[PDB]
Formats: sequence, C-alpha cells, structure tokens
Amino acid sequence: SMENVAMPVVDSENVSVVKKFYETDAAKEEKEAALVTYNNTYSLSKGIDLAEKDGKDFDVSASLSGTVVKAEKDPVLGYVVEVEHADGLSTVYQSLSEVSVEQGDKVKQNQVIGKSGKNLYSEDSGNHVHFEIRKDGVAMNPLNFMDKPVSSIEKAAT
Amino acid sequence: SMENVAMPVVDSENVSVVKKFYETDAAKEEKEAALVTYNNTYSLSKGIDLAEKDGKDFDVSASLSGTVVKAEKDPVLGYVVEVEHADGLSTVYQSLSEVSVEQGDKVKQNQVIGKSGKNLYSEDSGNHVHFEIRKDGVAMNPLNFMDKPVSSIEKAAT
Amino acid sequence: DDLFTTYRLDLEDARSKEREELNAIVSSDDATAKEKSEAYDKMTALSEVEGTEKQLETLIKTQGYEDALVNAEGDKINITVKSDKHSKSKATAIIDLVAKEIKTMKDVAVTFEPS
Amino acid sequence: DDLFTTYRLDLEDARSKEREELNAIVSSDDATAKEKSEAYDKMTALSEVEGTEKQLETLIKTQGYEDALVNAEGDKINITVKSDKHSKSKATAIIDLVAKEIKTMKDVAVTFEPS
Repeated sequence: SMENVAMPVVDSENVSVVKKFYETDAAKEEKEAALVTYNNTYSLSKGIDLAEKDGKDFDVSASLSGTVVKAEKDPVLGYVVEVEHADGLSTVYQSLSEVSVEQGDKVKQNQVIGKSGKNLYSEDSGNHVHFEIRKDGVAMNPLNFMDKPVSSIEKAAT
Repeated sequence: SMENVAMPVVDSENVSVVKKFYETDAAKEEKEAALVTYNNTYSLSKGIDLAEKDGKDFDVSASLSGTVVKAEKDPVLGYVVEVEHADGLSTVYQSLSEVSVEQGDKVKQNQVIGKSGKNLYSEDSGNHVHFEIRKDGVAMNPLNFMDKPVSSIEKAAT
Repeated sequence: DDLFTTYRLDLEDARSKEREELNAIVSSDDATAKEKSEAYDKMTALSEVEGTEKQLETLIKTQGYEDALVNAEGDKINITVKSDKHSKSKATAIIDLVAKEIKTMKDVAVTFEPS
Repeated sequence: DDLFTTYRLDLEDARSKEREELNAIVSSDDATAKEKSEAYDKMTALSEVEGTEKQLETLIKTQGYEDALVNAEGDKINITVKSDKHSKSKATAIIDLVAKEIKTMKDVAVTFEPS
C-alpha cells in the first residue's frame, strides 16, 4: 500500500520483456507469442518474462514490500519466490538461478531477492525471470500495473 | 383380480411363441433371438410374439378383463390395443390387422379384440401378435405370468 | 454435415438449459418444499444419466467401435454406433454393457450408422 | 494399453464418487446449513465443469481432431488432443475454444499426443 508497483529488477533499463501475459483478445500473433512451450505441451503465460540484451545474469528484486512466503528450487521452474503483500496481493518470481531470501524474510521494494536463470519450463525465454502479480491467487497482466499505485490493482474486477 | 392370466388367443393350441421377452441373464443365443430388428436398429423384446404354424391369421383376445384405453392403427406397429386392468396392470396387443374394439370399450377375458397381422416393426415374426403385460408402465415377461392368478404379478419387485 | 457432433452439441445445449431450470426452482423462494425436492431429484438423476452415457460410450469405444453416442434420458436408451457391419451378435454385445436395472425398466435401442 | 479410455474411465469413477458424497452431505440431517449450501454449490459447479468438458471436446473434434480429452475441474484446465503435428498455431486455435472467464481465472494447458 502507498507504494507503486515496480519492475522486478535493479537495472530496469538493461532488460526487455521477452514474453507477455496471455490476453484472449490480442491478435493471433500476440497470443501465439504469449504461450509457454514445454514439450508438446503449451500453457498460457501468467506473467511477463524479462531478459537482458545478451541474456546475461541479472539481479531480480522485490517489486513491492512484503513477506516471503515461498522460496524453493523446483527442478522444472528453477528457484521460485513468492512475496506476500497487502490484501491478497502477492508477486511471483521464478526461473531464478539463485535466491537471496528464505521463507519468512520480510523484504522491501527493490531489495534484491535472486538472480535470473534459465529453466526447463520456458527454455524459449532463455536466461530470464518470470514475474507475476496475483490477487487472491489469480494472475493479472503485470504490464497493466507497472508504476501504478498499489490500489489501481484492487480496483479490478468491476 | 380373481382371475388368471390367459394366453391372448382363442385357439391357444394352434399357435406358438416365435419371440420371447428379452432376459439379460439368458444365453447369448436366447438374447440374440429376443431382439426386435428394424433396419439397422435393434431393440429389446418387451413381450412375446405368437404366430400360427403356417402364419395364417388368427383371432386375438383379451388376456384379462379391463377397459380398452387405446386402439389405433400405427403405420409401423399395425393396430395397437392396450387394455387397462386393476392396479396399474395393463396389457398390450400390437401387430393387429384388425380391431374389434375401440377406446372406452370394457372387455372380458377371452373376448376377441382383433386379428393377427404383419408389421413393419418386427417383420421377422411374420404374421403375429405382439403381447405385453405391464405394471405401472413397465413390461415384464409374459411367460412368467401365464395361468397364474392376477396377484402373483403384483408380488414382484421384492 | 456430421450428425454426431450436431447431436452432442444440441444435447448439451438442452441439458444446460435443463440444469439451469432445475437449479432455478430449487433456489427459489417461491417454490414449495415438494417442488424443490422434486427438482432436486430430477437434478441428481440427470447427473447420473450424464455419467451413464459417458461411461457407456467409453466402454463401447473400447470394444472396437470408432465412435458411439448414447442418450439415456427417457423411457428408452438410444445408442448409436458408427459401423458398416451390424448384426444380432454385435448388438447384443453392446446391450450387454448396459446396467441390469436399466434393461429391466427401460427399452434399449442400438442403431449402427455407416462409417 | 490406451491412455484416453483409461483416463475417461477413472475420471468417471472419481466423478461418481464425488457426486455421491456431495449428495450425501446435502441430504444429511447432521450437516449444517452452511455445509449443505457449499456441498450444493460444489455439486452444481461440477455439472457445469462436466458440461464444459463435453462441449469443449465436441468443439475440438469438429476442428479436425480425431479425439480430444478435457479436464476442467481444478485451477488449470488440461486438454489433451490426439495429433502428430503440434504448433503454436494449432494450440492457440484450441485455446480459443475455451471460455473467456476460464482463461481469465485459470491456466489452460494443451498437450498433443502421437496418434
């Protein structure tokens, strides 16, 4: 609360979004490109993927302040961190190589919490972080909320 | 009531059953032979078919006393007569060439009510009558009830 | 034109509407206890009909039929099977898949459509 | 072994048991109003899930898929399609068949199995 939603990175200028959150009303091409491809499994993207121009490692940081409710290495997802904020809101960082937090850690906004990495889940996004904002468990488009006060999020659905 | 279930024919000695009521626990052969065949439709037999040795016409008669609740020519079934008895019991005569009754007629046991005929529905039973006993609408095996008092019928299910 | 997909579609549509109305009665301040109770029974039976048809269809398919369609809703059970050859043999093996209490209480018909 | 028929069978079995338990709670003198009410909601949602899966399957099949299987029960919707070729194209045309409010609230996965 009282704060704005931040890019989950420290050096935000040196990364780009390489995959977007799936939107059902987007053109065919954009839907195709918002797919998570595993083997002969496709799944919908429930967040954005950020990668650096040359796919070098980079530090991921908390998009908002909260409490780390999850921090674990998954053999398919890489490290996965999930930070609880106010009002059933929470954020998810996943595909991490390293973690700088553990369950129960309180973090502050922009506090580094891990390092980008590659993944089994989306090998197509190379070295990256997958990032998600969820309200009471359901994933919404990150790009919709970037730099907006915490509240503009809890004012959808309507 | 008070009476026994009769063969639905006047000259019972000169006809034979040419199709039986379908029983799920009978041998394969007997199940196969208790099928009603239409075109590439098969249906379960819900009664017996009676025909005379040389498939000559013969007179059908009421198996029990009651009130004719139905009497009409059906282009697939031939004439169909349905006689209401006591206690949701009732009998069905179908494949008739002719009818000697009409809706609302009270008939007595052995009173002729029509003539055998051929049918579209079961062409395989040639010139015959299809006969059914139903309790509250559901068809039971006629052969189970032949010559038994009216009551032995209303004492299944159990 | 493909008669199977049209039928399944129309059946579904119809079923949906059905559930919605049952649910509507059951949920309504203006229904009597009797009416709620009966709508509720029609509702749970419908599910079981739904379950019966899906399972029957799955079973038939396992018997080497390329596709099958089964409507178990009324007084009769209608079953349509894709097939070029049909016989009393084949039909009776299909009717064998149907529950006893169904065959005891209801007629059962099995049609074989050119594949 | 055929994975589709096994799954449909096991799903059904499982669903049956499910309905039976929901019905059992709803019908029980020992359930509270809250509990009946929630069991009742789980029951009606399940039907709708049932309906959603049957319709989705029918639709896909109409799009030239030889068979399809759809489980819409949980947080994710799983859809398995018989097919030798798979692509981002093909998958997205399948995901297009799914309701908006599903895609808005739930993940959706589509797997293409060798036919």
